[PDB]
Amino acid sequence: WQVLGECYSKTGNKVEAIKCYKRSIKASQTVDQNTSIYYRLAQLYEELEDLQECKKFMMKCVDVEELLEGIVTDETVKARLWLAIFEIKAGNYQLAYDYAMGVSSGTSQEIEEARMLARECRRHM
Amino acid sequence: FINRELATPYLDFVKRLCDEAYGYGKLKSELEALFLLGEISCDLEDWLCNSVGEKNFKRWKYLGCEAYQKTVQILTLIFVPACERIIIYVEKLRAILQAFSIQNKLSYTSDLTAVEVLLKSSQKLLTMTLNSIIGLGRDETLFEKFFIWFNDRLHEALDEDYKLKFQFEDDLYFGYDLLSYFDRILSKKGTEPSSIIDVKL
Amino acid sequence: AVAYATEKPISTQKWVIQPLNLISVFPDDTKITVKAPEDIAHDIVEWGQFHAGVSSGLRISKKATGITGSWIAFNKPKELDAYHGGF
Amino acid sequence: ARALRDISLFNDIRKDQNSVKYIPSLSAYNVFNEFPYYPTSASQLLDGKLDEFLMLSEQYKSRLPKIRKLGWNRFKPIGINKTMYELEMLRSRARA
Amino acid sequence: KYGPLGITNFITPYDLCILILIHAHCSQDNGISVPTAVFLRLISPTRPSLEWNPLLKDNSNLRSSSIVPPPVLPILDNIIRILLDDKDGNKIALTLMGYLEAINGLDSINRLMMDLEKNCLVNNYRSMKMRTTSTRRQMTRASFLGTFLSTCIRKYQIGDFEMRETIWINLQNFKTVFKHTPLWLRFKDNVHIQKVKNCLLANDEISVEDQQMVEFFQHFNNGNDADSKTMNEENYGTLISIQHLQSIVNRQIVNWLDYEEQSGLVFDLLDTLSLNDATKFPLIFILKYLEAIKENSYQTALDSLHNYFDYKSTGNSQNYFHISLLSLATFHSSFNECDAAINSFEEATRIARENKDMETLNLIMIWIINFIEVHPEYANRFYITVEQIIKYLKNSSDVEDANIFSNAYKFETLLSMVKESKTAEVSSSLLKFMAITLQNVPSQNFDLFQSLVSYEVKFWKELGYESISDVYEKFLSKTSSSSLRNYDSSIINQDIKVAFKALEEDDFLKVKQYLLKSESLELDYDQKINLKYLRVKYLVKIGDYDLSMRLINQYVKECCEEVADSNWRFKFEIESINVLLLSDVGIRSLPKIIKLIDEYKEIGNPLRCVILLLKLCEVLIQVGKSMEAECLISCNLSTILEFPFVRKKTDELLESLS
Amino acid sequence: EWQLQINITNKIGGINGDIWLSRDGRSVKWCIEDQCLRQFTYNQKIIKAGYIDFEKTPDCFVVVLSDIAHVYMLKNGGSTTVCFPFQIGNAFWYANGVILERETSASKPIEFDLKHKYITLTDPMAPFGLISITNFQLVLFPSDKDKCIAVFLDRNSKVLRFYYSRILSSSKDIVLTEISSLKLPDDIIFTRLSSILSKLKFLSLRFERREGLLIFHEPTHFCKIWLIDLLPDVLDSIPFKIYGNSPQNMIRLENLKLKEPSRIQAMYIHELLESCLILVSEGQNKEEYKACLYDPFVKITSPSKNISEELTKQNSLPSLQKLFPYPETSFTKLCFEAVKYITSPAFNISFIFLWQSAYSILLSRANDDVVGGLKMEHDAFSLVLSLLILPIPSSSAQEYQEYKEIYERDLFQHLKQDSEITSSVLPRIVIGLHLIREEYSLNVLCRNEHALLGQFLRFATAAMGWPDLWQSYYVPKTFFHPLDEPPSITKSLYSITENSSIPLCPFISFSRLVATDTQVELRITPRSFKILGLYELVHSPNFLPDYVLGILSSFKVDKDELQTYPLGILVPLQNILKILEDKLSEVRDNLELLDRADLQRCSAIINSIRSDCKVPLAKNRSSKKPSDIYSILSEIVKSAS
Repeated sequence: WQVLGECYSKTGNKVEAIKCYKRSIKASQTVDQNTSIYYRLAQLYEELEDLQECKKFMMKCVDVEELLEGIVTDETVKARLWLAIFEIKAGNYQLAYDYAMGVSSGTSQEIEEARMLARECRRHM
Repeated sequence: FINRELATPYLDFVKRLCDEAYGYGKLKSELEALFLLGEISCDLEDWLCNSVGEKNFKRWKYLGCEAYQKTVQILTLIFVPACERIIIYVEKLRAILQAFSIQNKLSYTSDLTAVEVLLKSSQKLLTMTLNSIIGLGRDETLFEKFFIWFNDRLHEALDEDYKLKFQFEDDLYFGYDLLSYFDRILSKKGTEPSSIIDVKL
Repeated sequence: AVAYATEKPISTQKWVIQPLNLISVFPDDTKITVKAPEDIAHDIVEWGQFHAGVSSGLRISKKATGITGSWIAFNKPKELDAYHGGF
Repeated sequence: ARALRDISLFNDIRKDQNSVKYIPSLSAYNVFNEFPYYPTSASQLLDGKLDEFLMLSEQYKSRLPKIRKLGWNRFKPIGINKTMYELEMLRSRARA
Repeated sequence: KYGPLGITNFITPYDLCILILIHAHCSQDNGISVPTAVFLRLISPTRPSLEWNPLLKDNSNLRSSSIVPPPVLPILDNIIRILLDDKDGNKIALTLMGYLEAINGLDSINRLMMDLEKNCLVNNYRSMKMRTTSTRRQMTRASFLGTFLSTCIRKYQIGDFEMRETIWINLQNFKTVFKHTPLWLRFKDNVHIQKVKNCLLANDEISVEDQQMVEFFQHFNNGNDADSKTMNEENYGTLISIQHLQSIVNRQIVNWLDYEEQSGLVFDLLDTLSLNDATKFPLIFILKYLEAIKENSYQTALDSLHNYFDYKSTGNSQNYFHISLLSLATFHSSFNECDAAINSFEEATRIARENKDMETLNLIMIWIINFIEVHPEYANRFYITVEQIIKYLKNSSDVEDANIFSNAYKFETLLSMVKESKTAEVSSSLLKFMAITLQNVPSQNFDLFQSLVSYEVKFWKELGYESISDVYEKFLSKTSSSSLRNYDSSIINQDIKVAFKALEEDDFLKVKQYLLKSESLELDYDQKINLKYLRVKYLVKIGDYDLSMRLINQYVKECCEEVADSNWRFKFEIESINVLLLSDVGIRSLPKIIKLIDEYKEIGNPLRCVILLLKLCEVLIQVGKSMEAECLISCNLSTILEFPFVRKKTDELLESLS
Repeated sequence: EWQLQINITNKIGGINGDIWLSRDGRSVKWCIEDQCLRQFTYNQKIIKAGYIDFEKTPDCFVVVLSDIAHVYMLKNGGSTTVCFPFQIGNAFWYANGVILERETSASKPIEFDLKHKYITLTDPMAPFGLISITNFQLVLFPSDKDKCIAVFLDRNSKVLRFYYSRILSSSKDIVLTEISSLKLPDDIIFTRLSSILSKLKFLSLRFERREGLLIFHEPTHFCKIWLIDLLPDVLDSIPFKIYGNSPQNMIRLENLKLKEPSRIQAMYIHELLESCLILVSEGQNKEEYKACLYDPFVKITSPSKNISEELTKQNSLPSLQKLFPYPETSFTKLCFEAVKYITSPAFNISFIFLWQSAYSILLSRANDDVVGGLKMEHDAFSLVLSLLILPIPSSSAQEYQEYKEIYERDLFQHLKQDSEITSSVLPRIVIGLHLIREEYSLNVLCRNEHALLGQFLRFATAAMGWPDLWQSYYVPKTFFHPLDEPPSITKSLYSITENSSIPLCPFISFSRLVATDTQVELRITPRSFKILGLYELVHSPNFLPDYVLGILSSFKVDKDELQTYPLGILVPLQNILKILEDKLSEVRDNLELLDRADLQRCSAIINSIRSDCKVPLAKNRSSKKPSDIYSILSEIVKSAS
């Protein structure tokens, strides 16, 4: 099912690819394996320009990191950075500050992006 | 023009080179034996070397190619534009006479069957010229396939070391086109000057 | 600067870059041809080739579509030189 | 495929106006040696398709003298410390 | 004559049949010379390679200038029927019959093979004239039969004993099949076999002792059925090489596309392949693909299409992925998918760039507008406008094009005709397309020649000269249609012309029932407008005009935005004039007609000018001012009789004026 | 041989297409009439063929195998395929999905499951859903979205269960609650599941808010109809659904009022006529079959006595469907709709019956005189109302002989015996038809049939003895008439106008005598309403030419509708727009009613930017010597290089 979603995504059929990934999620036996699908599924919603809808899937992909005793994987690093950026636009600086600190153990560009975001929200905190 | 300049000079060259030197009926049977088995008799090898030779072979190709490729040009660039223009004029010719048969309302009338006969006859021509142009199209295909093989036999008879460049394996029905050319060029109907096109008609 | 957004690409169509001519013609019409590197500094000629290539590349309009990563590779001269670098 | 030049008309005007890498197929790979078969000439490649009869003809032609060529080089009998390759070499020099 | 079918790289039993005849012809002891027509029908299919792309190219060179007989199946029943036809053919046929009875063993087969190589076949003609002491005819390698016999000889030394053993099992299986046929009963005994059989059976070196056990060795292997037969592996009934099978399938699909053939035998035999012959011979898959389209099967057609492009791509050393997409793109356009074909075609351009080969791009561009020609409504969706291609193809090159320019100018003529350009340019553009098409062979390029007639009959019909159109109409082919446009399009097109005739003959019941089919059919755009235009004319006849008027203006409005078709804009426009003036209110049309009069005066199309004159005259006579209408019609009476289809309206108006 | 299918698709009214099955369940052909469209072959047994929608507004044809379904998109897209948890016995279409029944038994042991055998799917991609039932093979389900009744029969009990199923979307997708039950006759004996369902036949009917279920059994000649009235208060009541209590008045079971109800061959639903009318086929001999029409809700039946022998087969259904006539033109359709809106359904359905009989007799009488067209239906319409208004002549009269075949018909006799309907309904029909004529007077393109109505209406006035004012209204120069003066748009229009000599006068439209909202009045006489509202707004003392563009936009006035007016109304408004062609340069929306392209193009450009849409570039129409052939050919070869 996941491969079908990639084929639909690469052929410009985003409307169909959403239902394809959703079917794949149910078939997965363990919640851990849904980390990769959640982040990609959220990007397609951003391509469909409904930012409110993609928030719910963004919550789940970040929350699997907590359920896995801090897995700290790559595809959740981009999740926290994107989630923190939107939260700045929402005006909730306190709710965005903890996201930057939790992702302070990623790649070289990942840490600096959250570090500068941390300083910005800290000043307005 | 084509009958005097394109058709007749090509056929006379064929007749003098084949009938006056070797003969028609014997040549057709021998060439098929050459095509199928490669049996070249002592007399036929003389025909290839002395009668045809290299000098007439290039002339044979040059005469033949202009006999077909120039013939199709005069049918398409001349006859078709002219026959369309005849049709447009007779149609305008018919319209003018019909109008004055009503506009004057003169008691005496001129019959239009003379125009109608010319209309169908000219229409018959345009259908008939297009059949020839398609027909000469097939002739060019049969023409070229004949000499590309005839080049191979001629030089082999004169070189005894010729390396055969063309291969029969290129085409699957190559034999049928090669044989069909013989019947068109060597037959009682072919002997007539109207072999290339039906000039009399 | 003379040609900013004049020519449009066809994507399928292959681009061409005119090589530097650098041959002078006098009113006496006794043509004299410059050759490198005896006549001029060697670096100058392909530096001019690089400048011409930049002009040729800039000639494409800004709003032109279909210029993806494959298109430049399709137009690669199979032998790297100053013209393609400018392009 | 007249190329616009085999037409006598346009050929006349032009004169006046003047004034492949190979990749193996599945059948090419054989079972005994992992080196795939490489065609010797483009004639064996029929319009990009490898002729199974033609490739199997060269294979038979190659293996045929190989049986005859067995005794050459390495093979050495007892009581003669020199192989038969240079038996014919010195034989060639004997008459010449 | 049916049996399991299998590809064989060895001497098929059919191959020996030619080898039998050529032995009789060369031996010259019996004085029987096989007719040249018999040979050219037997060896010629075996000659190697023809090739045939699935689509994107139709009968470019496969067509023969001279009509050829169908290739012969490898059954003794079919072979004999060729020779048997002649009054003296029984003597030729019995010679083949006698030899097949003489060769009773594997050693006998080797005797024929040994005989030809040592004596008959000759390396070159230079040794021919020195061999005047030969009592048998000799043959050169390069000859028609010489190159065949060399391959047949090569196919005999290429095999081990297991190869020679399969030859003799199958031949006796092949021979005994003919034994249980009515034809054998008619030739059960003719005494010419006994004479010719004893001619070669002589010098057997033994007749008393070994011949007693020679029969035993043969009989025990054969199925005497006295006891249980010796158990052996299943053996194929017929053996065919790849090349011979190619000739049979190529002839079958060409005959299917547009001396009697055996459709039942060929189709039945081809269905018994061992699934590995299909891999060595991918074209069996497309033979199902053509049949699947005939019955309009969607799922079945796609599976066979995909199968053909998986085996062919691997066999072809050249990259063929960029060709696979277009054929699937063509198939989607064949089923009126349209939009799905666009996405498939887009990936074809990208794959072509990766190959970095120029020759394939011209094929891609040619397929572009051909899809546009069928569906002009999609011209905006493409990444290249139609005018861009024509500018490229006109100055593409001066050599190695041949047919590109013939295609290029034909598309300019359509664009110019639709653009309602001055008839000066249209005639010149059509002259270019006509001149190049007829210069090369029009017979081989049957597709473009039909397109020329379709355009010219359309071009002269718009001018109003049916006399010219009639002559070219006799050359337009029916039911041939073209690729990438359905398969029942020909049936629909013939049905539309019937409906128009029914409308003229006031068969309102027939046209009404057809319009019901219109709303639920999948139709091409050109077919769409005609039925779209047919519905308007039918509604005018009935009398209801409120619906028609609301309907016609919608058509023309979308006939100027969706497709910039000017010719269909005019024909719809005059219908709006007719419905108005018929309702005793034609004055509203005066601004519209005059705008078209001076506009078409500059164009110069005489039909367009005259038809507007009649509508103008019809308007003037319903106002109460028939006096000047008579004066105007009298001056122009000379130039309006030249058009036949307006004569009926012209003549009817004359009696009204009286 | 190929077999046709009766009901395949839910298209809230019907769809033009046919489905053919082979002698075995292995081939499906979507032929239209005689052209074989998409054909699918399968190794397994085919259960059913679809073409249904899947709640996402698709148009997809679905075929269900034993355990695999194929969904081929026809309108747009490719093909999809789905699986199922277990084997499927049969498949039934319902609004936006399919209901699948499990395979009961196979081998001969007979064992089956009962806990859950029904699967609901909306679109192929989404996961399946489970049905819900609250206080048993599904013989029929309400495929049409409009109808909402499902019928359930359990084998051993031999009783029926009638539910009110409602569709739930975004797992429980469908819910059923029992209302009533029916006991099958003892003589009915059923024994291969589809064969058992084959003998019993069920059909779904609904008119307005009443719906009836038609239960038929040919071997035992059992035929009954269950009727229910969908009262919006009753259905929405919470106790009604969960508890299942139903008032006894709404439930009723009755037979058919036919002459020989025990001798019915088969019946079908009239696809052409959307109402409750049902085709009925009856036979008196092995070589002749008589067809008649009957309405379930209203007891009116149509005795037609149409003979059709070879048409009784299922494969000949469309011909039987096309046997009975309905007005297929565009003129009498509005007349019938006006009659429906102004007359009772009982009088309405009998009127179609009489008109169809009158259409048939005239077709037999008229021996293809010249053409046959709109005059055909108008003559039938004119005479039917004439016979209904003219007193029946004596049996010896010549007019009696020519129209005798309509005289003895039972419906006509009842339709003349009823004194109340002939007293008051007939003036309403005449007034309505006068208004349709008056509406036609505003469309200049259909003046022809406008005139024909005048002839009949003049005859109607002569029949009823109406005041001479009405009769003289048609000439250039015993029921009671409600209106003493004829209503006209034109007289009222001149009334509401500056410098109007005539005093103020209202149009007194029929929106009040129809006792229904203005929405139903709008779809009948749109031109009259548009013009009345138009000249009510422009003639205001505070009117400026700028608001006219907004007024026409709000009144759905386009270019085509503007050009169809019998002078008068057209002239000033066109001049008003001519004024707007000069001073309007600011792009003020709704530009399409003008003829200036640049303002429209700028508005389209601006509307795109606000939305973030067609920047149609103008092709330069450039325009001379024709030269000769050689110059052209030399030109192309020169440009070739």
